Amino acid sequence: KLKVAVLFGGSSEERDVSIASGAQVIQALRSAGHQVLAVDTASGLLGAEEERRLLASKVKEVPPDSDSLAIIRGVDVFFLALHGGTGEDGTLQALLDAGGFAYTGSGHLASAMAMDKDVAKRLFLAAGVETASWLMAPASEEEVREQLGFPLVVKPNSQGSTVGLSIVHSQAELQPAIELAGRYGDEVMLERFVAGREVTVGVLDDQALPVGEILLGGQEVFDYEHKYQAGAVREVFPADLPPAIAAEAQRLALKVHRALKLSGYSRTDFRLDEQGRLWCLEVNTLPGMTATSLLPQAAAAAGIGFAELCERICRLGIERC
Amino acid sequence: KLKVAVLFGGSSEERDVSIASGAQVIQALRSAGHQVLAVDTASGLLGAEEERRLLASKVKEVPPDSDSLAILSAGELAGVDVFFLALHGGTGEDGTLQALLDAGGFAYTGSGHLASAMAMDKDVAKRLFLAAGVETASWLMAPASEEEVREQLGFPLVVKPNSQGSTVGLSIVHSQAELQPAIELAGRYGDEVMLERFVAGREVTVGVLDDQALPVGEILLGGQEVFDYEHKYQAGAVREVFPADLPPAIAAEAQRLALKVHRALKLSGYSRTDFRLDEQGRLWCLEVNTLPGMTATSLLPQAAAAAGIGFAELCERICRLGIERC
Ligand SMILES: Nc1ncnc2c1ncn2[C@@H]1O[C@H](COP(=O)(O)OP(=O)(O)OP(=O)(O)O)[C@@H](O)[C@H]1O
Ligand SMILES: Nc1ncnc2c1ncn2[C@@H]1O[C@H](COP(=O)(O)OP(=O)(O)OP(=O)(O)O)[C@@H](O)[C@H]1O
Ligand SMILES: [Mg+2]
Ligand SMILES: [Mg+2]
Ligand SMILES: [Mg+2]
Ligand SMILES: [Mg+2]
Repeated sequence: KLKVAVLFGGSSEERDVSIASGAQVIQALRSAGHQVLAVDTASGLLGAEEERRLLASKVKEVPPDSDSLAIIRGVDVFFLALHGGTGEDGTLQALLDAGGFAYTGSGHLASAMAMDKDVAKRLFLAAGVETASWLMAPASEEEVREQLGFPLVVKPNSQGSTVGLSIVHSQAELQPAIELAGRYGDEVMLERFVAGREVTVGVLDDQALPVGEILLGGQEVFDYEHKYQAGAVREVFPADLPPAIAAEAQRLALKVHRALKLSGYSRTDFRLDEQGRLWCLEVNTLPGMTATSLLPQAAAAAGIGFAELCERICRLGIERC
Repeated sequence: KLKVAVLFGGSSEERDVSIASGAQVIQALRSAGHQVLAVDTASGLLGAEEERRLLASKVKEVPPDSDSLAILSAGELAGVDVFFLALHGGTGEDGTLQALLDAGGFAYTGSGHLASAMAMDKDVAKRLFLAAGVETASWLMAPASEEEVREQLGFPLVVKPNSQGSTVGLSIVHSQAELQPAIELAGRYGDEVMLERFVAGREVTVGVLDDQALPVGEILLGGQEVFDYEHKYQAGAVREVFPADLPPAIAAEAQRLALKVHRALKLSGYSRTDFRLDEQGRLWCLEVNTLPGMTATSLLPQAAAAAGIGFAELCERICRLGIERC
């Protein structure tokens, strides 16, 4: 049995998602007989009552934002149940490196690269993984019409949970979308919109897990509400895909994981067009672990229960560090 | 005037180079009237006496041995406007220290966490070079089989650590039998090892200061295959010519490519990009350095001087670019 500190919370716009991931991981690791310290990185160690309260606090319909978030802003292994910001972009990983601490997920370079959607997409192309055309703001509206056209997606280069993201259907929607994305980070991506199906591939310990599909119905994007509200969307693992397409999504996800030098586990997101082509959006080094999240379902479809998933992640981190 | 803490020394194999860079920066910023604190990151804050002692230490012909290397906000540092990072290699240059400073809310010089980590990873940097339209020699990462090496790289080839500086750990391999000993050597100096095609020809370098290229420099190697630790840091060991005696279109192309590299890796403040110019006139980008040497024999200060920028002014400008970024 291990002594695990589960770090969660943080000060990114994914703080509420992180609280929920942390609460599931804490409960699972305790159920497997480990000693677990619950650490909200915004405040410190929690006692049993505060910790029972956080296990009951479900993600809300909008992310923490504006003034509310501004106000907030012997262990064998640190389980990083953070998402976004310094917890995911390599900053915390470097700090733990410097202190000689073992932790879960990817190292500091890998985490920084995966968080920079632009850089990651250059690396996807270098690894033979197809990805949609993109520009970084500022781009003249002339350059946008010339290279991407509409519809397109505007998104922060380094968010999660669909924070700051808009579909832009015409020139008049473009500036407001860029302004919105710029409230959530310093770089902003404009990316060709890929119509089609929403697919995702988890990786654990350099093996692909069963592909999952998110059934969006009429929605163009998979948004914060549908990601985290129980029952909001049907998510199917293994996805109802032709075997060759599912195999190709798994092959591509492992190529991405290796190209970015990731460790432990990851989750890669794709859009699948009606012509059968997969377009890689991004990869996540600290994917969500909430009760609605995608990676636990991929693991369960592989025959890996949630406590075992958490334990295996811990051991992979110890082995790496 | 600024209050600057110059961080130097460290624990990488480039420690002696960093002591010399830090001594240069300290004296230059003092000439310009700033208040300068000298911090050896391996020990702590230095006094006037040990400044003279430690800082006068000269780079030797060989780097420190493994055994010797294995051997902020506090008091005086209150009110520091910027940390001038006079470190080279290791955690000082690979993004680790930059992330620590980010977490503490401190301003510092050079590039940020991601940019520094990428530029240090020679492999990743070269993938980005190609993505930006910057030519770079073919490479494999160890292990590579005899067939892979023979088919894709050929001999001679270069073996080097993926993340060193100062030509530490690097060998020219002339035949298959030399390959394993070179990989083992490079693996004493980091975790990944690159096998890169050898580019015969001339040795060229381009400094960048805040999104402008500086005059190109050439290092005249004589018969030597590579520019090594001894010849980098012993005064007058090689001639270094700024501006280089190159056809102007070749020098202009080297500057264009260096700026593309600097922008592609999201660097800030300054950098120095190294190229080999092959015998057919084509430039091959080796790497970019986010914390290039600043010693009295170093390349970046000479490129700045050729641009009309004295060393104290260069150091001040770097401080202000770091403060602006942070
Ligand atoms: N180019 C695109 N084409 C179509 N849909 C897109 C595109 N980019 C993003 N989306 C939609 O927006 C959602 C979020 O985008 P993306 O995965 O890039 O960002 P994220 O906020 O980092 O996601 P996560 O919550 O997985 O961290 C996607 O799941 C998809 O529904
Ligand atoms: N592929 C190559 N072909 C020819 N010479 C090479 C090649 N790679 C490296 N060299 C030689 O080795 C030297 C050091 O290589 P490189 O610049 O890649 O490493 P470094 O140790 O990071 O250097 P620096 O001291 O600039 O940090 C070069 O200046 C060059 O003389
Ligand atoms: Mg994401
Ligand atoms: Mg996603
Ligand atoms: Mg170098
Ligand atoms: Mg070099």
